[PDB]
Amino acid sequence: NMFSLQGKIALITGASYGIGFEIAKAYAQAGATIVFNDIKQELVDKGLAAYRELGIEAHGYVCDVTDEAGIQQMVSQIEDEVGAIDILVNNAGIIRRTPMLEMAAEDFRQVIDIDLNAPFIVSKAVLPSMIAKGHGKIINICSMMSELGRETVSAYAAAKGGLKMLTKNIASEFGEANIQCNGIGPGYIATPQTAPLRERRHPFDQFIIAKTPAARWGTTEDLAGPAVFLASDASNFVNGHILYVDGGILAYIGKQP
Amino acid sequence: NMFSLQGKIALITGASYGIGFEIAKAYAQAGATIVFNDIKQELVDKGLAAYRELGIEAHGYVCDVTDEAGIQQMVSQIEDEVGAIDILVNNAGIIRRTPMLEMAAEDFRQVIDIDLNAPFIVSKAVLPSMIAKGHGKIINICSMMSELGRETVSAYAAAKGGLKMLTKNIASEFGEANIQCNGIGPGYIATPQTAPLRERRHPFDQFIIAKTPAARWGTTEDLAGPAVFLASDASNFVNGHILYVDGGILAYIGKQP
Amino acid sequence: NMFSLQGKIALITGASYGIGFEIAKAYAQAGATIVFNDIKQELVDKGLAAYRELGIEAHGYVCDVTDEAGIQQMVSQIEDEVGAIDILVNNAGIIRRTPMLEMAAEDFRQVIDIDLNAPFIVSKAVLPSMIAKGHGKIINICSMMSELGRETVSAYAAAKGGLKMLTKNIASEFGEANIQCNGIGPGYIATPQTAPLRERRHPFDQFIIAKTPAARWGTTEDLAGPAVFLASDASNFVNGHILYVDGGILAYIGKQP
Amino acid sequence: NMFSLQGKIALITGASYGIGFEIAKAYAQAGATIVFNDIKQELVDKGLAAYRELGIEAHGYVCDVTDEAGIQQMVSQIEDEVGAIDILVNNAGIIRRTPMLEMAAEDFRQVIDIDLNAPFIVSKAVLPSMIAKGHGKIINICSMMSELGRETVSAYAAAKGGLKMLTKNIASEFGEANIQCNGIGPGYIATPQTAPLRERRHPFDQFIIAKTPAARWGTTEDLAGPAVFLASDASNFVNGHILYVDGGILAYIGKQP
Repeated sequence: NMFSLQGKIALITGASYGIGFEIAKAYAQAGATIVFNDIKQELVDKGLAAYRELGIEAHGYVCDVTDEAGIQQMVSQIEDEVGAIDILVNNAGIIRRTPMLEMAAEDFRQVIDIDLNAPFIVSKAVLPSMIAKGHGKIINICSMMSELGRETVSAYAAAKGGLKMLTKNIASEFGEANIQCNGIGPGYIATPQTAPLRERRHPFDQFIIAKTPAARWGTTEDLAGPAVFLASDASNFVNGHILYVDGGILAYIGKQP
Repeated sequence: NMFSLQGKIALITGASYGIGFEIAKAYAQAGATIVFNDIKQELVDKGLAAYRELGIEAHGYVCDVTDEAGIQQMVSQIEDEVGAIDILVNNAGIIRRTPMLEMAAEDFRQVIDIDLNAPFIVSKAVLPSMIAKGHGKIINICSMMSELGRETVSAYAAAKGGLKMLTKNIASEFGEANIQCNGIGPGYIATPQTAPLRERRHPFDQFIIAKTPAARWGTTEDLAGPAVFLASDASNFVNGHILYVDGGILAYIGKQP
Repeated sequence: NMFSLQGKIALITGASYGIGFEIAKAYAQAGATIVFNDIKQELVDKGLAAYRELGIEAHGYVCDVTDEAGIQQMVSQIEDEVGAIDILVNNAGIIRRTPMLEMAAEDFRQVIDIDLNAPFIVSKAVLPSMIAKGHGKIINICSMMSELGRETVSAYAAAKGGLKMLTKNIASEFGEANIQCNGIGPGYIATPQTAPLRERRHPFDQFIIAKTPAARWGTTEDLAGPAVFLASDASNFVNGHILYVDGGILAYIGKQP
Repeated sequence: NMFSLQGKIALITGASYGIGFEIAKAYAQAGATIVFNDIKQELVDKGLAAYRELGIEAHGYVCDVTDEAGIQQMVSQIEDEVGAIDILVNNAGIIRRTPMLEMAAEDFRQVIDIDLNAPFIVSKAVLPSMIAKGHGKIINICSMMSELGRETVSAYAAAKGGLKMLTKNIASEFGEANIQCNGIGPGYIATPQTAPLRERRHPFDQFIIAKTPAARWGTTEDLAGPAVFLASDASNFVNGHILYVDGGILAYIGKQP
């Protein structure tokens, strides 16, 4: 009922694989029509194949999220071919891990441009049709780094701190037009790329368990409920809110000896 | 599916009427078995009648939430008659509006005892069985006053600020036993008791609209999705988190002239 | 100049020893007249002797901070003997470390009463004269536990979370009368009572260093500047603010392997 | 004593006029040697003249804060001519007020580049010498918009939200080298540019008073104490902290009718 996404169209940026692709799966299972983009045709093609393998009829487009003219054209095409976008998930992103004193300004700027400026560009592009149709959701994928810092991730933390405030600002500016803009802030989600950090007692695995009241890594399934919730009519009075999905990390001082 | 409360038993304290009764309705619609208490039989009886009128078979008990011995006995009885409690919503509360310099220490203490100490008492009472059965949810009804102050509500703000940290602490301490403890923080919810403040352009109504990006008062239905979400298996990696349901108030500096 | 406390009278509750006594030293060095209380004459007497040994002419009174009638009488006596109180530091407190399921409600309530209700009582008692004289400062000693939870400190975290909101509320309610109410939130301060936790590489010492960007325990001298700052005319537009003095703990995700 | 800046060199970016120039005045009065930059010689020249008129011997350089190569050269020159920089205040900034749907991506990007990327560039440039000499302060001028959103200031809020996390990250990454990186977050500071908004009862003036417990606009003098505090040895264990100087705005739900 209120948690259903039946009839709704969702654009999840960068959802050819990874967390975005998993959110798309959940959205599809909730009844949503799936639209996504990536920066090259090869990724879009492989993504579409992967969606087909799961029985999901997705719609994939090649576009750089930092390219405003391109994104505007993409949204127009989506409107022609699928329909007006009800839900935007700004998921596309990069991370760099570089000691700040060693990080080239060009690289800092790139992280900011993809992770902060691009969500503005894509939000701006989808908003007119959301406003016109009378309801819209914009969900920004934030981070623990929207709240806490760490050596080597200065650009990423700056971007994610910014993305948190862009969320609150979009909520503020467009709330009156029945737009709800919120964040999802994943904790440590176990993915194949970090499998060596969990090989059997691993120091890093221990660090994560000790930081986490839930005493485990998160999963992509852990993000499905929170993501569908924020995309659904069940959260229509949740606005400008960052929903952290972290097993309690941000609530806990940590497991001490 | 993941948002279903089928088979789950929920204790909502003070749910003979008001916001708690509305949360119970939503929980019942989601499949939950409803249990509640209030401080006198007259309220419990009327509450049960109201639940019956809606086709809800609730279970009502007379207990003061500040009475630990009583609450322990109540929980034991609920276990006998209904089953082990899967979900606790600490909803029972009072508000006093008194200028701080005019507030008797006894009255400040009463607000704290009902709104802060009692949620500890009831949480403590339900936790052993949640831990033993392998999953539990504790949802504390917080407030805008968990974050922001106002003249005349010093005791209430102190209590709700405390309740926010009790939430984070329970999450921290019991997370490893698969307990998720979270908060719901309603904004301004329109109820019959504040109907005169919305009579037609009303100054107070204008103050609320100007503070709120959504440009409206909240409803009890606005709380149903957030409450079911936090009670459900869909939020199993959300822990120690206060979910504000306020149309964006806490995100917004306000509508200026 | 603006950081001077010359001519100002400061009441620091519980300052017969410990962090409060160290704050009093700093205040004395900044020019303040020192007033304090404790619950028994023996502590007040020893405190006064310790102040005299440092060349500080303090004024000590026997009063339980939870005893409103007593505190009202104490404040009246201070006004007679020293002058109207310009600065209140709510420092008196207890900590209990008890697993929540093992904590008697009486003990939870005691922590709340001393650490949360009493700062209200003492604030209420000093405010009329601050308002009448045209300026006042109230500084509440908060904690990392005003933000983060941990196993065994549920009552303390609830109290300190509450104290943070009492701070914001007093700021809100009395700001217009030129009262500034703010918090100081110490991190891990090294004191003789925790000397065994730093004996030489100690696991706990390592846990603290790893949590702290500054890579050290805090000192009481670390709190002197922040405390004098908030007591001084240099912070007259800082209000409702918790100033954390923690070497960066609350800003940092932690040192990972 | 601990609040003194005697012997210390402070770079305040953009301090040819405005809030930065006022912070520089306070720093000079506290004993600091003043260094500043601006983007054109005309501003640097006029700034230096204004400093001379007050008896302050400042050192002015022409540099764009977004120009990394230029900033690196400027810092090297400052080291030659004045000495190693002890304190950096990232003050240079712009604000644009544009409805988000009407804001060109180039303009959004410019706000981000000056207000977020540039503080990274300048921080990076001063850090090696701070680390080598054994102590440094970096103070980032944040905003109410580091926490709250408003229509028309999406780029500015995104930048200031980012700047808050850059602060916490620098604190995290460089804390161990005795760098303290903190924020100052001014509220509504009355400046000549907003004089029409205070002409006599003005609607906007009323909006500000109603939002502010202190019941007044802030002044630049209100920022002097907080700024000197964070630049001084009195705040050596304050790190990763945003010090809001707002008369209580962020603590208060607002004055209701």
